[PDB]
Amino acid sequence: HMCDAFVGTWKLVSSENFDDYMKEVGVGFATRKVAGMAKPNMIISVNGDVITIKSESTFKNTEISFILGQEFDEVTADDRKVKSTITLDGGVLVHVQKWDGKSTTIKRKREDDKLVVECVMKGVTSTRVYERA
Ligand SMILES: C=CC[C@]1(C(C)C)C(=O)NC(=O)N(Cc2ccc(OC)cc2)C1=O
Repeated sequence: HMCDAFVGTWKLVSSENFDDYMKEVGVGFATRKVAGMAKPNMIISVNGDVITIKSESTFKNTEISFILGQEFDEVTADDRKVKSTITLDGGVLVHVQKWDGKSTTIKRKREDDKLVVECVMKGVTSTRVYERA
């Protein structure tokens, strides 16, 4: 019953400062424009110890499967090759991505009927709000 309140199919309903987050990450102009238009669905499931997070959009479809605390390699939607570790910290999924001596952290938390995604690169935060599909 690890992550029960996260499981399901979620749709993006609002975003703030995502262009600036992507700039801070190093995403180029054309990818920022197309990625910024997307309205992804996030599909989260659990089977034993394995959590799967899929994102489906008109930009890119991605999927990661992982065990909490256990590093894995990830190719991100913007085509970075990163090493990722996801943990549960006080009920928040905390996803750290490392590449090229850089780091970004993505936090996913349940707040009311929303799943709130906070993405941080250095001093820049973007907040993306999802609702059940
Ligand atoms: C539904 C997924 C969740 C999440 C979130 C940002 C981590 C999101 O809400 N929206 C997305 O587009 N992506 C994809 C993404 C990630 C990084 C990019 O450039 C740095 C560009 C596009 C995601 O991975």
